[PDB]
Amino acid sequence: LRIIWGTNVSIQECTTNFRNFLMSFKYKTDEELYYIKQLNEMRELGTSNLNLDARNLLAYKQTEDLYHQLLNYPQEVISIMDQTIKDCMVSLIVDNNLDYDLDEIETKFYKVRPYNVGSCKGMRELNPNDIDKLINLKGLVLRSTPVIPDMKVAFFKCNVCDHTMAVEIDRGVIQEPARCERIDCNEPNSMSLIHNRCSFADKQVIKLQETPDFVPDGQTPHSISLCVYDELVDSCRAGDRIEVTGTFRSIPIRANSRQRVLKSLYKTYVDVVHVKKVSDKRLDVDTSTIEQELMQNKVDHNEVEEVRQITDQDLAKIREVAAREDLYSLLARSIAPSIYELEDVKKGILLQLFGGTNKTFTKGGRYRGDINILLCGDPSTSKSQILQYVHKITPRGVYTSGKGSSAVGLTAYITRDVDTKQLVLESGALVLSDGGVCCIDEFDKMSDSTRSVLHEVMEQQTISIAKAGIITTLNARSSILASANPIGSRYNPNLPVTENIDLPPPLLSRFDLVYLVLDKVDEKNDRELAKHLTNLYLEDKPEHDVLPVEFLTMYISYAKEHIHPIITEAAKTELVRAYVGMRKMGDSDEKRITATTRQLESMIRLAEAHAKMKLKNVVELEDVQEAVRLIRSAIKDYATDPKTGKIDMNLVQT
Amino acid sequence: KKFASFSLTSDVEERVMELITSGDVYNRLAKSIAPEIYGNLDVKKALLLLLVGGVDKRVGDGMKIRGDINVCLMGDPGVAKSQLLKAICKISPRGVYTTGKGSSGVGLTAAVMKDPVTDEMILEGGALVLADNGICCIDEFDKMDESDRTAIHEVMEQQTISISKAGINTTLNARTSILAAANPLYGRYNPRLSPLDNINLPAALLSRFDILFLMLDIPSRDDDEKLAEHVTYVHMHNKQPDLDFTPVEPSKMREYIAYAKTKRPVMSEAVNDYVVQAYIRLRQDSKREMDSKFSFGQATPRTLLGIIRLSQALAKLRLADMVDIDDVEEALRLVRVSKESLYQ
Ligand SMILES: Nc1ncnc2c1ncn2[C@@H]1O[C@H](COP(=O)(O)OP(=O)(O)O)[C@@H](O)[C@H]1O
Ligand SMILES: Nc1ncnc2c1ncn2[C@@H]1O[C@H](COP(=O)(O)OP(=O)(O)O)[C@@H](O)[C@H]1O
Ligand SMILES: [Mg+2]
Ligand SMILES: [Mg+2]
Ligand SMILES: [Zn+2]
Repeated sequence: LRIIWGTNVSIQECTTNFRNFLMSFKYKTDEELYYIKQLNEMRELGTSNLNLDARNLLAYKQTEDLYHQLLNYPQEVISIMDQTIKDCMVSLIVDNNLDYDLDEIETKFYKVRPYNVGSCKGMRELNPNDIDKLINLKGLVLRSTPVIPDMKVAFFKCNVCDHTMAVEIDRGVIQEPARCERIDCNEPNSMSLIHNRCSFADKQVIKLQETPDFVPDGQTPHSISLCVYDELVDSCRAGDRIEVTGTFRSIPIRANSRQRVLKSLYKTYVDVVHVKKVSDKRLDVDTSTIEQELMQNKVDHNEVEEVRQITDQDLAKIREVAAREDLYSLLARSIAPSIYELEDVKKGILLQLFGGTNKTFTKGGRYRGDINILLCGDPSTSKSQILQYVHKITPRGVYTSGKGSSAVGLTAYITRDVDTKQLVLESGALVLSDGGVCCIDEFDKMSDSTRSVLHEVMEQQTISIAKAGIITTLNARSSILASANPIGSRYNPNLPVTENIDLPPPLLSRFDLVYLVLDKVDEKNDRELAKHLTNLYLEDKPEHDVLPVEFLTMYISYAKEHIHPIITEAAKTELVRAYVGMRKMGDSDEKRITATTRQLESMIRLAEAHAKMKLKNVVELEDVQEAVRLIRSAIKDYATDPKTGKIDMNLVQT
Repeated sequence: KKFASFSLTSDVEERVMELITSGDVYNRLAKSIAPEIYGNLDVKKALLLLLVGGVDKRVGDGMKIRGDINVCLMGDPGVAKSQLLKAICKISPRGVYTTGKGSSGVGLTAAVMKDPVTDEMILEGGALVLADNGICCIDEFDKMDESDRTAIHEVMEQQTISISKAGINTTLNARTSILAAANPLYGRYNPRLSPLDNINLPAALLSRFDILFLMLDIPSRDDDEKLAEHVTYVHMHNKQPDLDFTPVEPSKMREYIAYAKTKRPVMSEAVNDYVVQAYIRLRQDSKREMDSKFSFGQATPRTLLGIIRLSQALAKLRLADMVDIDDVEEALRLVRVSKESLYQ
């Protein structure tokens, strides 16, 4: 009936349609009223924000137009939606006469957060006509400014009679009174602004490294600015992978701080309304690293969830899958189905993903269960696909190369902000990966200067800085997954291991597992691999007893969250016995990787990981035995001569 | 014209249909690449296949397999490698040409600078980013620095460049093909030394090429006559000497390649059986040669992937929806031709 100038929105039609959709819609559990229960749970718990999947609107017939209205005119539609939600809430509470205490709901505020806007084409592909629309983005957080106070109400005082006023901001402008509003006092221009008596809101700016799905020819990465307000501040940390929904904005900027002249070319940014921090293609963040942030989220009444929710049926399925007697082989085979065999490599990858148990001593002291692995072997094997897959499955991590890095580029640096024109501190690769896995390729090309900084990271999971202006110690709780190629052309089995890898022998002892990926010619294995690889081109799309990636991630995340194994004396005896065996066995030098205490630590970590898998809380003899077997098999001591340190190509099994 | 902007229409369709009707598309296109250079036919076929490319496959779970073909030429001085490099760079719509130490550091990859127009920071792409979805030609491949070699290594590996330095932590897109040229370590090739001792590059880097050609200069009173006749005729006039063959101009070649790039042939079962048998036989044979220290590199799964890519490229050039045995025949034929210079 009565539309709004500039738009086509009618308030009455929109509110009626939204109410009807709220009161009649089911997910077609799929036959029950979907949103009635969500509102009921909201009021039982007292939450104030409703997350609206905009895709749910395209299902109902009425709201096939409200979808486009929301995508085109978010400003009016969101306010209409909030008011309609409050009205529906009062109707629900009163129409059934539950409890006469309804003042709180009638006084508080509500809000709606769209979170499934359609697929976009990237920030840089937008045009001027797309300003003030609803869009979504993917990217990586880099920096965040401190909280900015943003005034909403100004407090004036009269300098002759103490009369005090209050003025509310109006589209970003304050109207200062030109005369005291008293009859006794009417002095003109006598009102002064007391800043400390004003009311301020919360504001912050985030720097985002966008990761669009489609990339044109010759396009390099860039950065974007995001504005978050009120309860969403401090909800993102550098290194987080996020999905964001917001409005596309523009604004002119002043040329200098003295004049009030503006520039014709505008500056673009995004106003955020919802942030998604979870996915079904990767593991959930390690909660042992965000202990205080969850508490702060609870204190701040922000409804962003860090970990995915679990249904009862999902937990039941998890238990049944964990109850079978082929669990280890099945889980290993699930990892990277497009990679053939490599049973022990995949077992090591799975154990690294699970991780060991973190001890935290009262009165100070920290042990961590991060597991480090080095991959050495013939150049043409599939040891970089592994790094790619592990990078894409993990929640945090950076994929670096040894020769294309630097000591400063991995730790921290200072840069001048192009907007504020001041100097700020940024993070390096190893701190951006805290709580995740850092993949290093061609580890043997890294300079000694560059390699120097890995010692502290792998020996205390921290880094120290002594630079101009900054002196502090940082957390580096990240796992290392490296790879190396042999000296020359191929791994020569007529020489010791230390004559094939271009690293100091002492360095090779700090890893938990070392793999020798050898390539042997056997017609059966060649036939198998060739058939496996040629089956992938039978049809234009992939179709390859394997669990789906979503269930695998859910299972591993649940196991990491909810199981914490502990070692027993039966395991202690075997641990000490095996360590003494390794130390004694092999006892004319630099022929083999000498055993050290790091090996005992590695056995502890691997046994804890094996116990943590399969939902056990106690480490036992089988766990330690499997850990020792895996450590021995990775370096394949079975085919090695204890005296000369050579390898027999006939005793090695594909 | 860019390939992505392709579109069928009466005008383009008539020219294309004429080209197919004339028959012998493969050799006719192959012989038109740098027609002022005598001989060098199989290298030209490999270059044409590098122009066309293979098929990119999305395997699922985020895994990725390239479809671009990398070719390396390495031979004695005065064999016209640079002419072929430059001609290929000129034919390609997004081609770039580089030579050794003239381009280094941020000349490759990208650097950080400030935009004059806008007040924001940006990255300017180097040689490897300017030729994205094109051909990157590298001359004097053996005289480069280690950092450039590592960058090329990664680009051939996974079509990306990772940088972690002061003020930059990002990953670039490098969907480009590599065409390199190199020289033996002592000038001319020395048949008294192992093949891996005649070159300065690591063996793995050489193994990372689909096709690796050896071009030696063995004097012969017969072929020298033909080469001299060709060159001196080319200098007397401005054209090539053959009259029974007409070369196709670059625009028509570009049009036909753009049309061919829209196809995506698929693997049947008999072709797969043939491929597995050939792979087994070749892999078994190569080990004995490499034990005698007479092989640039032992066969590995990358050889099988290169064979598959070349078969796909030939199928695409034929304008067919399926692959046949003859395509795999030609792929193996070329991969065998790659090394006659080492058996004379
Ligand atoms: N076991 C395997 N399973 C699947 N593909 C393989 C396997 N072994 C080799 N390949 C193929 O060979 C290539 C190996 O190269 P790549 O893994 O990049 O080398 P590296 O990782 O050793 O640097 C891949 O393209 C892959 O398709
Ligand atoms: N097969 C050939 N046909 C015609 N000209 C040739 C041939 N081989 C060499 N040349 C001539 O000799 C010169 C070789 O120089 P260049 O192109 O740099 O090759 P290279 O770098 O291999 O020496 C060129 O100018 C070219 O004209
Ligand atoms: Mg690789
Ligand atoms: Mg030259
Ligand atoms: Zn007053």
